[PDB]
Amino acid sequence: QTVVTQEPSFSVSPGGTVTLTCGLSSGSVSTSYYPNWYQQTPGQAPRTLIYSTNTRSSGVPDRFSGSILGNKAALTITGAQADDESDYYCVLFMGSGIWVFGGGTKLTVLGQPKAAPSVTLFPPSSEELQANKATLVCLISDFYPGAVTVAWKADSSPVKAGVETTTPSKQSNNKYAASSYLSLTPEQWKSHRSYSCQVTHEGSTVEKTVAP
Amino acid sequence: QTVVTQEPSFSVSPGGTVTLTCGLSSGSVSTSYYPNWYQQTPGQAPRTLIYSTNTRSSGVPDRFSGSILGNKAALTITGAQADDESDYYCVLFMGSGIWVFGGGTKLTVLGQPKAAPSVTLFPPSSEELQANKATLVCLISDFYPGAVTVAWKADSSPVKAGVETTTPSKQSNNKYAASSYLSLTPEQWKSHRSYSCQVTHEGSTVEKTVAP
Amino acid sequence: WELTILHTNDVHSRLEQTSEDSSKCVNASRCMGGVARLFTKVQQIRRAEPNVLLLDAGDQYQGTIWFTVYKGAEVAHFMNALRYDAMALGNHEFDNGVEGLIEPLLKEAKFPILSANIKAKGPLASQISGLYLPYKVLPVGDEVVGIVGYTSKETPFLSNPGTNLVFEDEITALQPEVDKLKTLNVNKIIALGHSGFEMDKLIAQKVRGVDVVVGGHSNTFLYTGNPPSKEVPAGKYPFIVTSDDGRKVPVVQAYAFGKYLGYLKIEFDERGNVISSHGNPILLNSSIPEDPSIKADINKWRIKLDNYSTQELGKTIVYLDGSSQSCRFRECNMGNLICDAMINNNLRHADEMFWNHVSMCILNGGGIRSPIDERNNGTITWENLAAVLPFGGTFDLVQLKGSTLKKAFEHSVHRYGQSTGEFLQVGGIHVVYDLSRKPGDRVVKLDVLCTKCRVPSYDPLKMDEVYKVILPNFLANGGDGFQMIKDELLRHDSGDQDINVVSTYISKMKVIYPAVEGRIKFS
Amino acid sequence: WELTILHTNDVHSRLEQTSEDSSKCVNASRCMGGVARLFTKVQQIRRAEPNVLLLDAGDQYQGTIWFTVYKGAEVAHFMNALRYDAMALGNHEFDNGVEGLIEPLLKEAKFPILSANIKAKGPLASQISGLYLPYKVLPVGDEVVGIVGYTSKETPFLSNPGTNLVFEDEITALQPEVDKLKTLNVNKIIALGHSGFEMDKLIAQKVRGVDVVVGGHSNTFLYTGNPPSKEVPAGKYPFIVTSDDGRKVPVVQAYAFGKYLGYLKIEFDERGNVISSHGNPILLNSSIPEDPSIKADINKWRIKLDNYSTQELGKTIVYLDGSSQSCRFRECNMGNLICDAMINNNLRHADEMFWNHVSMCILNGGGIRSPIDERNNGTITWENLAAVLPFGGTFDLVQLKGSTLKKAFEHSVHRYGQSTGEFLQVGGIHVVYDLSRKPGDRVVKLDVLCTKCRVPSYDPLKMDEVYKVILPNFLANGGDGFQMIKDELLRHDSGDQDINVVSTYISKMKVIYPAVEGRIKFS
Amino acid sequence: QVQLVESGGGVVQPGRSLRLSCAASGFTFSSYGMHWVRQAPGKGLEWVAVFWYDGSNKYYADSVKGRFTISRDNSKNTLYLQMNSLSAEDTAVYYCARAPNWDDAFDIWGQGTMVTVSSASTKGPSVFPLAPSSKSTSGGTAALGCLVKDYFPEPVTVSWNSGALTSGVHTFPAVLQSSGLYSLSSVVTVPSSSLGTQTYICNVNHKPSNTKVDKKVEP
Amino acid sequence: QVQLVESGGGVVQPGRSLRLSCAASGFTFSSYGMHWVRQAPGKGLEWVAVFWYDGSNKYYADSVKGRFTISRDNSKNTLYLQMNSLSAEDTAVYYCARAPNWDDAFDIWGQGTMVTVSSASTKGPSVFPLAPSSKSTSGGTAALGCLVKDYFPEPVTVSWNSGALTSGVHTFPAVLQSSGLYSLSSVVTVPSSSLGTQTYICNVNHKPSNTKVDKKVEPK
Ligand SMILES: *[C@@H]1O[C@H](CO)[C@@H](O[C@@H]2O[C@H](CO)[C@@H](O[C@@H]3O[C@H](CO)[C@@H](O)[C@H](O)[C@@H]3O)[C@H](O)[C@H]2NC(C)=O)[C@H](O)[C@H]1NC(C)=O
Ligand SMILES: *[C@@H]1O[C@H](CO)[C@@H](O[C@@H]2O[C@H](CO)[C@@H](O)[C@H](O)[C@H]2NC(C)=O)[C@H](O)[C@H]1NC(C)=O
Repeated sequence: QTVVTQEPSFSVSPGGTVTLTCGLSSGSVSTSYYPNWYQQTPGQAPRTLIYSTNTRSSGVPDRFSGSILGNKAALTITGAQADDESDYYCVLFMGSGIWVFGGGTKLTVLGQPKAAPSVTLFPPSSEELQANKATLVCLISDFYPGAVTVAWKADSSPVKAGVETTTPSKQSNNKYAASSYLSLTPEQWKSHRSYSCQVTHEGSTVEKTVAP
Repeated sequence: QTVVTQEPSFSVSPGGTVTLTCGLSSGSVSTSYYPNWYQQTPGQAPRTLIYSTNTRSSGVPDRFSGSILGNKAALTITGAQADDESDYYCVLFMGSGIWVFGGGTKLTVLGQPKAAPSVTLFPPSSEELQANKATLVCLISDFYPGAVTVAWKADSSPVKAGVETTTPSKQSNNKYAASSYLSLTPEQWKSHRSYSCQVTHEGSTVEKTVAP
Repeated sequence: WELTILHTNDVHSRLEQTSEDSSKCVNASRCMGGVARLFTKVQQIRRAEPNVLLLDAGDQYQGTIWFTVYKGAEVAHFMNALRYDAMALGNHEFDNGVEGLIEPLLKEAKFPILSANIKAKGPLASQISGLYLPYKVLPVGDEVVGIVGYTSKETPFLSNPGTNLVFEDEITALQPEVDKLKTLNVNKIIALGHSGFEMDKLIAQKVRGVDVVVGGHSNTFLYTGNPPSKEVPAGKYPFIVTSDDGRKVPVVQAYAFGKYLGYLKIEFDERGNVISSHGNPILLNSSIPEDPSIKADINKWRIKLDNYSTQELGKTIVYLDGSSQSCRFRECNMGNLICDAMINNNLRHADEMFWNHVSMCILNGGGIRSPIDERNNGTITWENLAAVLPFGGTFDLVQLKGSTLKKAFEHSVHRYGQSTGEFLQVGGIHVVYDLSRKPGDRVVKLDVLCTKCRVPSYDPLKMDEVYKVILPNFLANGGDGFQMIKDELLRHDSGDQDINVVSTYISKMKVIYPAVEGRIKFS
Repeated sequence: WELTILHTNDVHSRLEQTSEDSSKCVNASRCMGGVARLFTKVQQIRRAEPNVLLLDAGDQYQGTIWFTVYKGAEVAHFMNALRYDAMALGNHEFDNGVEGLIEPLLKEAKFPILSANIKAKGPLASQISGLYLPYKVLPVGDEVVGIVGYTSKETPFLSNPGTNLVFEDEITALQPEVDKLKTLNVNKIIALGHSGFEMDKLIAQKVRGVDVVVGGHSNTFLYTGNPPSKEVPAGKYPFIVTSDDGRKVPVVQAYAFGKYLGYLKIEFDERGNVISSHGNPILLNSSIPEDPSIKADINKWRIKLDNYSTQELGKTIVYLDGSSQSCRFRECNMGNLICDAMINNNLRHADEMFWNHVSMCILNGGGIRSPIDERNNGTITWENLAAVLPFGGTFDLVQLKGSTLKKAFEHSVHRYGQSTGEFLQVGGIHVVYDLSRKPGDRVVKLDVLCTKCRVPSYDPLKMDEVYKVILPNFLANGGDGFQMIKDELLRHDSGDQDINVVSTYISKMKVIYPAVEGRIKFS
Repeated sequence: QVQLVESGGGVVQPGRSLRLSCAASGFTFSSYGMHWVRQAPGKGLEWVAVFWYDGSNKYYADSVKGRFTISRDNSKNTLYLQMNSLSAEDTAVYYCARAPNWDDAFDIWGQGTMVTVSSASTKGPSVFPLAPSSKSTSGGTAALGCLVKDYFPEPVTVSWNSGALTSGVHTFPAVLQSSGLYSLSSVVTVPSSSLGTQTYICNVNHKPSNTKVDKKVEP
Repeated sequence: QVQLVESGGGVVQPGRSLRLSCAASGFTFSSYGMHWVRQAPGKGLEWVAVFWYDGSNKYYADSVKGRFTISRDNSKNTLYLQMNSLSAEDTAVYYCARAPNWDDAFDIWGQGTMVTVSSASTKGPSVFPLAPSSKSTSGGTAALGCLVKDYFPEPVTVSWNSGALTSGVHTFPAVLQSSGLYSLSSVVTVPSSSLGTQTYICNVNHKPSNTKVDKKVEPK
């Protein structure tokens, strides 16, 4: 299948300009894919913003203004309010009935508690190995915007197997926090020298490394 | 573009049977691609062998016999002579003029007994770094037959860029030998912990590792 | 909120400029039409006005060689260069069947294309999914305009849409869709479509929400004031129509043949109600210069036409006798051929349902200016026909009293004697002359085909009865002394290009066997 | 080195078994033909002989609904199931144009398909590149056999091959290519192709290297001894032909419509010389059972035919009068329609060049067994026609003396008034009866269309002149009392299936206007 | 005025069939398209199915091809979805949204409904310690915790030294492993100095299975 | 008897045009297809171009599309290849081969001809040492050598201690780096005992630029 790829997260200053793009894995996005953007308050019914690529829907503010940049459909927010901090979904209709969503772009506009993450990487336990399970715990604390990408590796080799990652969750101090688990087998844990948890946060990559 | 993929190298007992296959990256091979096999003594004009898949040419030995196995066109050499140690090219015609060859299968018959390879890996020099170049030397010796696979690793990371590997070359002792160079930048050499040269010969994988 | 609306319709792929009667361009200095010309005047307006819309209402798809060659691709890659805003589907858009619309146009076309009354079922439904839309919300300035589409339910009788397409009643299908626009705070709603001036007016009346109606299909011409060419108006432009809820709804339409560009300033209130509506269809007389950058892209494509002139269209297995000493005196097979091609061409691609049963044709010898030889390889190219029909006329449809028809047939032989190419080669007619009698009392038998009769036969012509007949424009305008037609004709609609009509007939027949079969006799 | 050669030709897509005259199968117990049947007998032979080749020489394409529906794909996915070894291209393979050969067949076909005298130029050249080959080297047992293809240079006159295919003179193009086989130690060389029994013999004579010639196109039947059915032989099988270098070259051919399978044991020396050549074409009568596993795969495909029966083919804009009390008494438009479809169908897909000039048709009323009503969206489906033409006959071509033609036209009215279906609906004829006169002296005028009188006109019938005419097989067999035809006919070739002929004409015309136009008159 | 409500709500075991309804009001139901969209909690939006205006046309996503069946009833202004052969990847929020006939668009969205399909047994937590590595802390302290793996009835309470340490503790959100079993951790930052001096025992209570483990954490 | 002769592609600098000829004899040239195939030395076979018999049809590989022009002259039983806009990936052996029309064979082949297209410019080698750390040869001995990088002779001599050591020496094949410049190494196996005891100096001569480097090799 074909993936609609749109930025995973963005941050903007209040009263700023920001553009979300939304591209197609194989080929360009044109008008004749009928682009279409939605605002979802996390955990709420997604409200419409713009259909046709350009057309604003009933009672959509004029600050929101859709376009196309080269390969990708686009959404320009000229003059952000604090009212706009939510998740934005792009989505195209390649006809025959075939409709496909984007991954969703999380747009943050707070007023500058802007703090990089605190990563605490734990091995599988004294005792856990002995139960024949083997779980790598990677903890994140004290970051804003509250949008992270958790990459795992072994000795410079990516792992896509058995990775589970929580949704970021505002702490007791209005900064975001999230955990990331990697379930493994005692073999795979001893076979590779060291495992690493790579957390990236507004281009600020943070790693930690553990081995027996 | 479409790659015609045929086995990279093969070994056979004299008076034995061996089959070379020849497949298409994208789709199956049928008769309607008009398979076609050639013997090249490396550096002589390649003698025609089999057209149509099955048809032998005038004065082609009867031991050579072309066919089709499932997805791939095939060439069965029933009863190998010493005469048959050559490089064998498959080739299919996808019409419009478009003809595409195979990578070539190098067929080795008995000469010696099957000697596994001897790898000596060198780092870039004290002095070389200072000229801003940085070259990894990997030497291979004393193997039969003469068909090796040269893999390089960054830590557990493949590189196929800036790797140069010589043609295997019969030594002063009728066993084959070849060098493999990997051009790098002094940054790339210090950035990654250890670099490895991985050579495989008749399933017999040999690695060596060097680091700053 | 003023909204200037540029509209076209029934353009019939006349991409290069024509002459006033919509034939081949003759006097370079006096020629009209052209998409070269049109571009100029549209760009002039857009560079002046702030609120502009450029619409078409179909029949863009048949007429010249241009289509016969590029088959809809010429349409797209030029309409896209004029930068149209929306278009509706036509009687003639399905002449190449659905995929001769869906492939060349709906996919390659860079602007939305509408009709709401056309629904597909089965597997076509998935293929065609959202290449043809029922309405469009087209933003102009800081406001939005709704445009709703429609297409004549007559389409399956005048085209080849296959059996997967349904044509719902215009009104039925529009109402629910116009209502949705108001459901989504669109107050300003244009209707745009190809059902005929008649239905356009019934849309005004019977569909609430609808503010403006732009139509075509009927070649009808609306002017306020003095007509700027031969075009006879049949109402003021715009044509006001009193809606049932009691609104003034302006209904518009350019002639056809890309001669007149529609021009209508519509002023709206704050809630999407028509308050003012004034303007007149801009004629494209030679005083508008043709845009150069387009006239280039025209001549770039001109080359693949020239290439088609020499290509074998199909073959004859008989001599096509077109010499003076044949077609100007007695019944020649060439005539019989052409007339048959004229009628046949008409009953596939009929302009309106009024002509879908037309079985009568006439043709002067003085339009047949060459024979075509078989001996070579039996091969027939376009260039061959250019020798036969070098006038680059059209085949037009005229409704005629039998009295008038009789008159013209006596004027076929009143001054017999030498070449005088007024002798009529007929199709769907049996005639007999007796030359012994007085000039203007020589037609002794005249049986014609009465199709508006259950199983059609040749029944003798009644002088009272009205007769729907096809013939060259040369004759509709009283060529070779035929003043009695130009005067006593009842209806006159310009048709397709003469040569193009044969070249199609021949292509689709592939083998011709045109015989002399006793349509015309003596005693 | 004994080599059994199974050969077919002019199979004319008769996929399911027929009756002796190549019509619809009637008497289950007595039917012949079939690919079900054929499979059985070929499998029997392959399980007996060690050296077998199964060849075809074209005209596989045109014939039944089978093709009208699957358009060549039925051919491929069955010939591939029969496991043919080679095939040549036909007069009729280009009836659907190049793409109606290249798409359905040349792509889907799993066996080599040859013609060496057909050269393609321009862009088609690249597309078609090596899907149709000039020659093929087919290894049999421990030896190798060369097979050369050819196709009639007359193909562009009997098909629609595009203008990008050229047809070189068979002999010219074969010779240089046969030589290359000997250049590659191929001693044993079969010629295989569709140019007509006549050229097949001139290939034997004039082309060195060639050992055996297999042809078709002419439908010609060769038998050594007593013919096992109505099939009149015209030479022994094989037919020995004295080459110019002075060799004996056997030339073969099965009767057309997949009735007879060719069977020829050829014994060769160790350097590719024919020493022995004996055998006779195996007739496929009902004593050969139809293979079950194929009769299954037949009825699997049967279903998509039934589906096409109810689909709209095209439309009428007139009543098709086919009632008994119309077509059995006076000139009815249905007849005029059919006759026209019979002739027209013939001049596109002509079987040989002898019939490319056929302009004359006759049809008994007792073959027109229903009318077709319009006004119901004007729709005409296959099922409609099945009601009109339920006999599943054919339209055959007969050469006839004027004397004979006159006789049959008097038998049209000899004991008129009851007319148990004797009355002739004509095409390419003007006839006039006076009923007052003696039965067998009632035809007062009979003008017919002359075959190559330069420009085709209606000249009075001379009883000395010979006349090439199409008519139903019911009448070529002297059905409603026409013994005068069955006896005094000069040539008789079976044509295509009756219903299939109309259904095509209607599809390709799309809109029909069949009128009563005074072919038949009284006093 | 206009809205869409859905029905479904419940939890089901893998395999079983399940029907979904979407009660519409305040518009010409007769006219608009009607879709189903799902959203796996935390993850993005996925297109499920669609029913057009006249009936003829129903389309589904490659992900639920012929596993799912959509049905519209204009007689009753309600949309339906038949979900046969369920699994864990179908666990998500299921919205019905209307489409105007425009770009076949999506103006109005429903509140949505929850589809949870698990084996879903009432679980005890596996508890494990977490080896206090000085690799996160600088100013003479180290971070250590305890892992609560594989449990089902949310919530689970986590104390430290019987709840006699609330200072420096950071308990985390539970993750919902693809098996429909929760797992979380609870970290606490303490000084290096208290290794031989002070004892750290993390205490878990999970009253929905009454499992109350109390595991010590040593280097 | 039947034969194909190619025509001499020598050496040329990138960009220049170059025409290639293929003289056929001993068959109806008039009848068969005629191709070009290239072979980059050590690499596989690549299809270049084709001319068939009836004339209209000439086809090229996407790799040499409109860069190359093929032309047959039946008047003169010779096949031609016009090679404009050359580069280093065109450096290869260029064979002309016949095809019979039938099962679209490639029958008969030429001996072939060589196309070498480079920035020819004759460079002295960069020489560097190679670290004799005991991790290649068994407990008793160690391996050390010297790297000869970037040079444009094919040929270059390597001795050890002025050629006073032929025992344990294993000089290797030159590689042709993508720059069209050669590079090689020369290893020698010696005892661990002589690292601190004996001096090893590898000596390079490359008389085609007269550059004669003499680099000592010590451990680190
Ligand atoms: C199907 O075709 C086969 C092959 O022709 C038929 O078998 C043949 O039948 C004919 C007529 O019965 C036989 O000819 C007769 O031969 C006898 C002597 O055997 C002679 O006394 C009769 O006067 C006549 O010449 C022919 O020999 C026979 N051939 C074989 C293979 O035995 C078969 O009857 C046909 N079946 C049907 C129902 O058409
Ligand atoms: C092209 O059309 C325009 C508009 O009809 C012509 O300009 C008019 O010419 C007439 C006669 O001279 C005047 O009475 C009108 O007042 C003019 N109108 C305007 C707005 O200029 C123009 O002459 C035509 N050109 C040609 C040569 O046909």
